[PDB]
Amino acid sequence: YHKMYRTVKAITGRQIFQPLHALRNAEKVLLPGYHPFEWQPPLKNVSSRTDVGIIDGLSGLASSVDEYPVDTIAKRFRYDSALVSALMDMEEDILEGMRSQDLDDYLNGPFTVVVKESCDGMGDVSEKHGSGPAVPEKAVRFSFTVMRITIEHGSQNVKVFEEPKPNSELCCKPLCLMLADESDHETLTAILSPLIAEREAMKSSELTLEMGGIPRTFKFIFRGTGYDEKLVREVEGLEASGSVYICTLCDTTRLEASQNLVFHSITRSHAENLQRYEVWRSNPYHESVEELRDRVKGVSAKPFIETVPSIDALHCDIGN
Amino acid sequence: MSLQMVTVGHNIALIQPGFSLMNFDGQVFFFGQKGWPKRSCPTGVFHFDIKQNHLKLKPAIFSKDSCYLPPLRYPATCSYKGKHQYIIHGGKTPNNELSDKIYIMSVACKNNKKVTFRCTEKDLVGDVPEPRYGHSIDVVYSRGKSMGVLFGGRSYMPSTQRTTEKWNSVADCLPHVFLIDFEFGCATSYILPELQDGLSFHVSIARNDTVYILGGHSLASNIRPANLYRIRVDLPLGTPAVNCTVLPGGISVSSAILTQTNNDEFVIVGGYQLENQKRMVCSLVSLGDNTIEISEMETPDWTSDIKHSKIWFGSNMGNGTIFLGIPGDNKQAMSEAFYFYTLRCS
Ligand SMILES: [Zn+2]
Repeated sequence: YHKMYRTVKAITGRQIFQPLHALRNAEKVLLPGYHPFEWQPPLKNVSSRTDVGIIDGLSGLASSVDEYPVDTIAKRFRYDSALVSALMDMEEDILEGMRSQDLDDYLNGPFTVVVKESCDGMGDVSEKHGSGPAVPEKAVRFSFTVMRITIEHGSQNVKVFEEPKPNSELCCKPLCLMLADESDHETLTAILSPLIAEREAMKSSELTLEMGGIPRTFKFIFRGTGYDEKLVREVEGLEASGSVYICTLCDTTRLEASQNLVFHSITRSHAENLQRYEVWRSNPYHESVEELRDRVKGVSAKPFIETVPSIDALHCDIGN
Repeated sequence: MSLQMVTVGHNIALIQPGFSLMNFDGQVFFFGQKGWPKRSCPTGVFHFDIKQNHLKLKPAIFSKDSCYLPPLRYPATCSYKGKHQYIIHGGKTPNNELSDKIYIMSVACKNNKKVTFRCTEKDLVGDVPEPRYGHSIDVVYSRGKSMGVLFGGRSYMPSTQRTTEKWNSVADCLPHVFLIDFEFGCATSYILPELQDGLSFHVSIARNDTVYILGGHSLASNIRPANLYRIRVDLPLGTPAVNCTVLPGGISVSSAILTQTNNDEFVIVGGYQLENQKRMVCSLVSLGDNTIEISEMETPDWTSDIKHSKIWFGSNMGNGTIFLGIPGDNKQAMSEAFYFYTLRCS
């Protein structure tokens, strides 16, 4: 780019492109950790320093020899700062959206923002032309997407912004990257747990920002739907695949699923799953193993991530 | 004093650094698997059995009245001969939380060479210790009455001193010892003037009047304190008496393993002396009525596969046999990432 800039600057005489330091300032205005903001609740267990960028994903782990070994490399953003920078990015669009929906350019909040939540591993990333097989080298991202923004006036709410392509590649902003296996359980939860803590601290807070020359206030709502099947059976605490328990919503066995076809409901939730795991720990009625296995409906591990599951049409008609 | 290479069963991945080897009548069981329990084993404890230097991890089930428990990755444990059973408490969850519950493993029944267990847990009243790992628990007797003596390891920051970017950083706990009755769950912290800072992965010996400490790593100044400790306990009719003395002759070691070879006669395998170099030489110890004296062995030969590596781990199987492992070499790129050796001391 420096070559192209200097060659066109020489051949035209005019400086049509820009040099590199201006490019660095133009990218420093768009990273996380630049604009100021505050929160109306003071956000417990969160450092309120407001100019942090790429931080180490391990949150200060314990990489000494005398500790449990972990050789993964994880880099992350703080959650609030990335959310702030995403809102400051979509500032002009939300301005013209609320103009187009027949309202004023001056309007205080609260804007309520509904956010897609996702995670996925990307398999192999190694490039070895020879030297035998080098390394399998599995890695995984953790990302989010602003799905919709809404606002009320008095009692009448209005969808002020909707996104046209939800699952596309150009709207999946990443929080954290780590070079680790998807099923390597303890490293995965050990890196992902502080972002969960930041999310649950953020759930009951109020953001205040200064986008359109005037302050705005924000609440938030998170939908953990962007997971795949093997991962949602792994990180919620269910059996992997070989159980009699196949439904991630209803507790219908494989026996009853062939028998009863449609007459079920949705009966799985997070707090009851925590309670079921506590039942599995305590074993209050001193029963045998199999009756616990059918009493808890496949609950084996401690749940630690809230997740509302869904499907996609490809799996539907391919099963058909 | 004899290295033996071991061949392995099919389920290698259930092993992990920071395991638990338990022993009952010479029969040895594995605890502390990797991940979470599966459909194959609903508990996580296995018949750790070896023939012709060949191991097989084959499952073990519980009783009806047992209590279920997750695998714990760095707990403390001790023998309880009062019948016979084990006392385990502390540890780290698979999801990297720290519990503070005291589980009791008792053998429920054993019939036709198939054995079951009777796991119960016990909580405490009063001066409870904070949840931790790398700590040490020992049982000691006096006047025929038994009492469990504890010494802390390390933990997280408390809830006020914890933030996002430092959510996983650790710190040594306060240097207190706890006196734990198992008839009621009475717990009492004690403040000792000779003791200075925290300590982690120290080696703990207890013989019937006085518990001995050795080695370990102090996070507070990132050194290994090279001073041992001799902790005298007395339990009279009234309040119990705790006493500590400082003796010379401590060896600067961390994360070693103890083993009973003969009666009142124990031995020490090599752990770590610096965090850049592995500690190669291994040591003995010998106890009398009140004396304590270290000793060094005839530096038993390793493979070069050990001598070219970086780290290890391990524990003991009880009967004078150290079982330990080693991460493989991923440079050759044809490894199962773990090899294992058994070190008979005899
Ligand atoms: Zn269903």
